[PDB]
Amino acid sequence: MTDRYSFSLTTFSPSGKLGQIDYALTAVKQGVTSLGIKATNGVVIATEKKSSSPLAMSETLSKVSLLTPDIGAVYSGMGPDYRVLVDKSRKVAHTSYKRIYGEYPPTKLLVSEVAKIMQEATQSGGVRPFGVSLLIAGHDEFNGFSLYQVDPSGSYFPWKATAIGKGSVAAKTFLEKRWNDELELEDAIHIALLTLKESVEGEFNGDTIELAIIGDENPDLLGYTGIPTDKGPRFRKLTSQEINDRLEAL
Amino acid sequence: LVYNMTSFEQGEITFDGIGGLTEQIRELREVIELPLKNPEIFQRVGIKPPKGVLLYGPPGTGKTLLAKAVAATIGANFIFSPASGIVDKYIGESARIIREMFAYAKEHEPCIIFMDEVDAIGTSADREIQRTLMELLTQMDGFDNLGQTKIIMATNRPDTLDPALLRPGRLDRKVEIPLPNEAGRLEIFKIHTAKVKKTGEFDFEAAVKMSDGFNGADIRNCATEAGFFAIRDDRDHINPDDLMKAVRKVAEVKKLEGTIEYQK
Amino acid sequence: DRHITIFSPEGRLYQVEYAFKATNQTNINSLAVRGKDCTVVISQKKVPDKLLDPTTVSYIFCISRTIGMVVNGPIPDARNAALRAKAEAAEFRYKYGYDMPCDVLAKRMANLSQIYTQRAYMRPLGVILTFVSVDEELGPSIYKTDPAGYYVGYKATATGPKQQEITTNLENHFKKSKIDHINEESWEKVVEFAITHMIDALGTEFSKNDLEVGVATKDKFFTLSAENIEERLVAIAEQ
Amino acid sequence: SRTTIFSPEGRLYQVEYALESISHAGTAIGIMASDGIVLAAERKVTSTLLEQDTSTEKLYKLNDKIAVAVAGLTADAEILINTARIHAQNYLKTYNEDIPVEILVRRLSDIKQGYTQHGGLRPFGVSFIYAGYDDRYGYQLYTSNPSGNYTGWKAISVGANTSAAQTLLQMDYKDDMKVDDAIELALKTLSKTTDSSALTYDRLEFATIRKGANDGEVYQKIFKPQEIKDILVKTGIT
Amino acid sequence: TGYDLSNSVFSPDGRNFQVEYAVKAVENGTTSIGIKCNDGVVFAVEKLITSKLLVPQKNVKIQVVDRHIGCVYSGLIPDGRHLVNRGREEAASFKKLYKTPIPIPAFADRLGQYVQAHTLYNSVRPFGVSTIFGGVDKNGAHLYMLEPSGSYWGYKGAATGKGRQSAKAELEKLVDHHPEGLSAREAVKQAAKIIYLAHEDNKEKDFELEISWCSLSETNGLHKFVKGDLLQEAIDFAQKEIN
Amino acid sequence: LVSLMMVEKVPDSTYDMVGGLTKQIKEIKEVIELPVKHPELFESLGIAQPKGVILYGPPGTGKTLLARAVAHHTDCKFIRVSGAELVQKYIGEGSRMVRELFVMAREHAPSIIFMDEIDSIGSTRVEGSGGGDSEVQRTMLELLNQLDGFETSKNIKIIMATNRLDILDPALLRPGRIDRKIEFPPPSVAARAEILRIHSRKMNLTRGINLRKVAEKMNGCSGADVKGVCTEAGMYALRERRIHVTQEDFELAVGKVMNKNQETAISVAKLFK
Amino acid sequence: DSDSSISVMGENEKPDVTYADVGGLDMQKQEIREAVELPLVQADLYEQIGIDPPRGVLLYGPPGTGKTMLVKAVANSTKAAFIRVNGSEFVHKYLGEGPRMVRDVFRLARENAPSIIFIDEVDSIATKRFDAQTGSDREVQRILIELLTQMDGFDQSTNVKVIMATNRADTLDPALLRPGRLDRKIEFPSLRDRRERRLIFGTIASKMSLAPEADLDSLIIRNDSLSGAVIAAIMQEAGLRAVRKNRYVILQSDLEEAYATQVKTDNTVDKFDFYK
Ligand SMILES: Nc1ncnc2c1ncn2[C@@H]1O[C@H](COP(=O)(O)OP(=O)(O)OP(=O)(O)O)[C@@H](O)[C@H]1O
Ligand SMILES: Nc1ncnc2c1ncn2[C@@H]1O[C@H](COP(=O)(O)OP(=O)(O)OP(=O)(O)O)[C@@H](O)[C@H]1O
Ligand SMILES: Nc1ncnc2c1ncn2[C@@H]1O[C@H](COP(=O)(O)OP(=O)(O)O)[C@@H](O)[C@H]1O
Repeated sequence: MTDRYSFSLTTFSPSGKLGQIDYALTAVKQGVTSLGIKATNGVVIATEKKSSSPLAMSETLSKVSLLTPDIGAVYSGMGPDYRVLVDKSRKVAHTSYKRIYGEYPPTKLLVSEVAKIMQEATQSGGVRPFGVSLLIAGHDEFNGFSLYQVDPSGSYFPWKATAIGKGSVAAKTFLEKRWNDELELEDAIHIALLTLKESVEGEFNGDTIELAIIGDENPDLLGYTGIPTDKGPRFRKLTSQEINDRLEAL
Repeated sequence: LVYNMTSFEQGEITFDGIGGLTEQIRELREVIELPLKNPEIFQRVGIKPPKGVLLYGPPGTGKTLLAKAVAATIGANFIFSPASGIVDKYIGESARIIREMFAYAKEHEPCIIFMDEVDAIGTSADREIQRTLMELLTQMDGFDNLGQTKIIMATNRPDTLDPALLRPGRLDRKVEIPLPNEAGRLEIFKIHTAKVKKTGEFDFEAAVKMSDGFNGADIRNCATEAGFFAIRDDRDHINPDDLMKAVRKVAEVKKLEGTIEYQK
Repeated sequence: DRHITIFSPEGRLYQVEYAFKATNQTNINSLAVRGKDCTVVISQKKVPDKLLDPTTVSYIFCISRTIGMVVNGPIPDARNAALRAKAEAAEFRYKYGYDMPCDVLAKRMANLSQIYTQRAYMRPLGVILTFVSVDEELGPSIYKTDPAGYYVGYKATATGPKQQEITTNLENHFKKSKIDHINEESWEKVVEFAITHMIDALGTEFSKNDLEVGVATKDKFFTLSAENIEERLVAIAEQ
Repeated sequence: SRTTIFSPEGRLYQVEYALESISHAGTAIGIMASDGIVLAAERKVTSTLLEQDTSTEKLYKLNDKIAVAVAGLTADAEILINTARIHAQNYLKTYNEDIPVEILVRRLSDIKQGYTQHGGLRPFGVSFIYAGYDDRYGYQLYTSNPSGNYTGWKAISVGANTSAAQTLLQMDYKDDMKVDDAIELALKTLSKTTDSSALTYDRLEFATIRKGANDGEVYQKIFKPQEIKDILVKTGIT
Repeated sequence: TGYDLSNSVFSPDGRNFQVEYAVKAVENGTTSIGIKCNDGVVFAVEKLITSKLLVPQKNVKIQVVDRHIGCVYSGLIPDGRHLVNRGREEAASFKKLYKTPIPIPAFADRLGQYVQAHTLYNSVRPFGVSTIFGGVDKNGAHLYMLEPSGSYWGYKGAATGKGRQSAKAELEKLVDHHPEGLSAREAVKQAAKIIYLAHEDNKEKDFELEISWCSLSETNGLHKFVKGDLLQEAIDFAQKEIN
Repeated sequence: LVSLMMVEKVPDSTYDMVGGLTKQIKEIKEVIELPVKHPELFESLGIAQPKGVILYGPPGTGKTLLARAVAHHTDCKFIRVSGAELVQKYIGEGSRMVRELFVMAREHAPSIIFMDEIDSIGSTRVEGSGGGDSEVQRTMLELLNQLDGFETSKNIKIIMATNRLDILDPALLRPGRIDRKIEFPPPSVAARAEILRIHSRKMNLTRGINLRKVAEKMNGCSGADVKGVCTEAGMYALRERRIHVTQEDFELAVGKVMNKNQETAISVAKLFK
Repeated sequence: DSDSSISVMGENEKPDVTYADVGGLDMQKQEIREAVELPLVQADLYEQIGIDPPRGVLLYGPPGTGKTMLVKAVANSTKAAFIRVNGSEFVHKYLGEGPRMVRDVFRLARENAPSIIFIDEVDSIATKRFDAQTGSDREVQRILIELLTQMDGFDQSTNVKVIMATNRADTLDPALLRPGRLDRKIEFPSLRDRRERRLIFGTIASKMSLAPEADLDSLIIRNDSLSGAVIAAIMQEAGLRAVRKNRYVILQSDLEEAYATQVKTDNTVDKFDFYK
């Protein structure tokens, strides 16, 4: 019971080049492919669940996660450096904002409250960074949709569309064709899947890969009734079947 | 002078000396039948031969013994050439000697060549040595023809290197051999009890009973271990309780330096 | 780089790939399945000397009247995980008024392993685990852990140095009857399938003492003793 | 590399890398007339799909008399503003007057060497531009660096060839050089130093200060895309 | 090579060799055993003399932790004594609780994780000791040994020091001869045999013996060292087994 | 050895094959031309007919291709080492050749030398790691500036050269040991204009030709690219069986440079703005 | 001149491969002979147009992929000189063996007017620029620069323009490749070739044999990881089975296992062990 590693684990280069994050962003690429696109009607994300054995479930693993009733997120790279991060954000949306202004926050203010710990993983002592760069979706009645990519250094890009991982640049070479402005959502799944078909060698079934979306108000989820005022959970995930119903429909 | 390598061939010796895991023993022989005795078949199909092969088995399992037997089957010159043995601080001395190796080799075919411990094969020094690994692999099937001269790499560290194994069309028959069961352990005593006296009974039941992890070398050393102090009995046969007085400690040195053995 | 939990030059963690291999010190294999309304778990029990009290030897623990777990690793490293389990059940129900599930409690101890990879005062643990329980909301289930945090369920699984010898042997089975878990009710009459499969696939024959057993009965977990096993072994009288 | 200690001959191992590292970063300039202020920055990237429209990155504000610019990490600077913002309004609940700058920086950057001085922690990969006004010293302009030493100026650059770019202001700047007579120097100061002479309104970011409102009020005016897009034509690019 | 320099640095083999060096430190120490009799346990130890100037019978190496326990060790004299001073208060903070004596599984469950804690960190020394303990609870008899990697298993007998190879095979030669049950008094004879039988690795030097047992029968399952003719009865006997 | 020596077989180049380069000849000929053209003129003052000079600049230039033509229109000799051939896998071979080198030019005052590369004789440091090459840089510089070099500097000017500048020994340069240096930069656009006029002299009473319409577009560094695009432009005409050629067939040849002008992929790392 | 470090290769001792042993690859095989085979003959046209003959190439792409297969069918159809070399002989144990020989190398070519050469691989030689850290490496870069001046330093036209084979083409020490030093650079891809996989998968089947009880061009339909050097390696293994059982020509059930008999090792904890 004694702490003596309180130095920084971080190191300057001669020419900037902070070392042990620049090595980190290999594993983010070594990890799986995953993406995210918006449109005025709604927003989408997706990944590919690489079930190792023929034994493991995919129900137990959340390669997609809920943040609030109006947000989702997704990663590539490492998992255990993702699972922890959710709860340390969920506990923050309340313990700084949500129990203090009532309403849940807009999307970016949350993002100020994940980089503000991701940063502390580096400039502090006795620690490493999370080998993860993840993605957020946006909604609010005062600023609208958005995506926001983050990264272990502490930055956060905004976007209109992007993707990451072992097939990233090819997608970024692709989607700059597919994207445009005149966009609903029901179209966006074709391109999103059609993208994510080319960058795979294994099976391509609905019970293999999970994704989720940003729909509109869905009070059936809300559980209770009577108040016409409330805005239900815009966030939502899909099932096994509804994936395949798209796939047959190609 | 590499006679020191290539001079262990002339005396004909049986391929029968090892039972092992026969299906693998069926593999390398049948696939190397072809150039010698029935080369008609490659012609009737018109398909290239196996451009050399390798294997894997963990240490001390007759691997070199296995190789050293095959050359006497047909009349090659079985060489002996440790990987680490050809290791010099001089840069070109690495890549120069290998070229002279194939040189004398192709100077004498139909013959045979062998390697074992090649598993060793951005920094400053390392940027030159990969070229050696990049050279020789080229010298397999880069530009030249190879008539009747082949090679095996037979290591004990099967995490050797991705690229030599990354494209297994260069090499093929990337085989494995694991360690015995009773299935294997039992019959191995038959050759090792060949030229020695013994009582006569189904004494080897202890063999399947214990020895679950030994290899062939030590059980052979266990045989002679029993015979040493079996002369205090001095009898004109030998008893299986005899060996039992030393099977323990041989495992206690087999205990010493526990090392793992994965196959790949 | 090769002594601590920083990110590698390329970006793996050399101090962690070791730890998986720190398990395999024992030459031991264990197994996990799902019953119909029950479960099963087993492992070798080696005893290479004469003087022990195998009353004492064990890897299979008891955490509630509900659940259990197993280990294939150094037991000293295990016990620190073993103790921290009993704690982290209590503090759950004391705060909420009901027993500790598995899916959660792995999701705790999987969170825990991460902050042994994210700091450097700590030695990680060279073990892995296979928790077992019934669930009044989820049914028979298990969950596995690595020392990093990768935890996932398994319809049935096993572990040890010799996963390849059997893990293929099981996948061949479900491609012969094709359901998740077995179509047999009593736990007593399905453990036979386990021990039928070990020795046959690639395993070696066993005796009375050679094995140990756990069962997550409905509202009950508990081990088994000698004749309780010998009887269940003599099911082979018919097959 | 043991941030505390010095060289064998009176220098430091790290920090000379830092203000040399930041040279890799973008550009941020800042000038002053006797009439008004201009600022500019070229975003490190100007690809097309992403939200360069509302991308408020290089230029933040602190209160209703001040604006800055940024150069360095996205994050290690992103915290100082949340810090220093508080030290502004926490000046006010004591005193209720507006804040001057000459207290701020002198009472801010001393945090910097506080991490050079001890803890073994790295310094901050950041430098700033400053801008604002008090009623006692008129218009103002300041800068900083990871050391802490701050310098008043009339016009400054940072980043890529700032030493080169600072020349470009040397001959052309005028004492009474008005705003609309000085604004064009900025993007012209950037119209040369650019890597991509192919220039886009998207790629940069902009800000202003004036005293536009009568009764001596001011304006923390910040400029949107299509405005500066049309301003760009005024000097006659296309 | 380069990984064998400090605590908590695993190997490619999957180990920390440093504690495996500790095993050779405890290898450099005195002989010591303790036997699971039919109703309790026994303790006996080697205690070598350098000069006559060392007094006999004022320098015990057994330690007591509480009434119903005896514990010994071998190797590092101080370090094996520290955790006793941890032991002597722990169970005292357990009889504090439900007002009953402490079990033996309670002991190792409250020790065998302790020394582990001195192998997690890069700031401490693994307890280079092997250690024994025993005694009685409501349940009956018990016995255990420790090794510096935290491990421990319930034995019928144990041994340490450089009295390993003699006793281990000897107890293999004992147990089959007498598995039916060995009462307390009788093992006090047969134990002290072994130490006279095991000094032959170090018969350059001399010593004198020290014994303790505890019986549910005799001493109400309390701990009680030997001091009397009963000891002298055994040394008169144990010479014959080596005679 | 005289293989290194100058040639009765001079190359056939010229310093009017060399468009865009207009000023440098005036800035560097005179040290090589004038006071050796007129030592009595220089000796009217006689300040110091300096030692050699140096030229730095990237590839893409033809610093070589400049140095091929200067050996025409000389009045002097122009020897060549075939750079770095002087060294061998021994020690004693170094200094003797350098001893042989100077004397080979002492006998010819109106005569000079050529290096191309001094990247291999640069930045000597030694603590056990180094090499004999460092031994030879001294003695040449020693016999450059010593009791026996100024008599060469009475007889001689010389030149060195490379493509990477600041990666060598500053202890080499006593300015005066090298009295002048110069940049051979990449060209201007309009400097590029007269280039393609040189090499594409193959049009066949054609028309609609706008030679200015290519350095219209370029942002490169080399002038040789004017040839690399030109030389493969005719390849199109060469394959399609029509000897003739035009602008557009000549223009998409930059598509080969569509790689070069765009091969430099870019990182997305917004660690710092 | 003897210069016994490389002899005239292919006077009578040569390999025997053909152009047509390849499948497609005409997306690159066209241009190369558009600057190799013709300058043997139509040199007058290059005098009619083109101030110099476009020549000098850097062939690249991932290795074990198709590069060296093409290098030498041309060797079968030169009617001129040709030389091989191990592409790291220049790393001699002592110094100077290269600079003494490389100057004698092109000495072989200039006498052997005209000719061509090639190289195995230069991955060890690609080195843009270092600070001088030790002579242990600086004997590399000095060879590289000397190679360059030996290529177009002074001798201009009578020489032969040459190749550059590799295993990567981004580490290449620049200032080597130039519009004048090379004037050409080519490669070929690895991604799926529906146009080329559809024919190369059985271009060798003409060289091979088959008695179709069914259709065997269906593994081509199964596009996951279309490669370039495996796709003949498989039947280089699959054919060893009918013979293994005395079967005279294979069947289509014999090879589908032979496809997967090359196990693709998609499951390997060596991938699972590192990040997580
Ligand atoms: N203005 C020009 N006039 C003539 N040739 C030019 C001109 N600009 C470029 N070149 C061409 O550039 C080529 C050589 O220039 P570059 O600087 O790229 O290499 P180099 O000078 O030969 O290399 P090094 O100086 O390292 O030996 C020649 O083929 C030459 O034709
Ligand atoms: N179209 C083809 N025809 C015949 N063989 C082929 C073809 N494509 C690939 N191969 C075979 O694949 C093997 C490996 O490919 P190859 O050696 O050409 O790659 P490479 O880029 O030349 O690698 P290296 O440069 O290291 O030799 C060769 O032996 C070759 O026979
Ligand atoms: N499969 C086997 N059957 C019988 N004996 C074996 C077998 N494998 C090994 N041996 C014995 O073990 C020894 C192996 O020695 P050697 O071949 O020199 O080492 P390696 O196995 O590493 O090549 C031989 O003496 C041989 O008799």
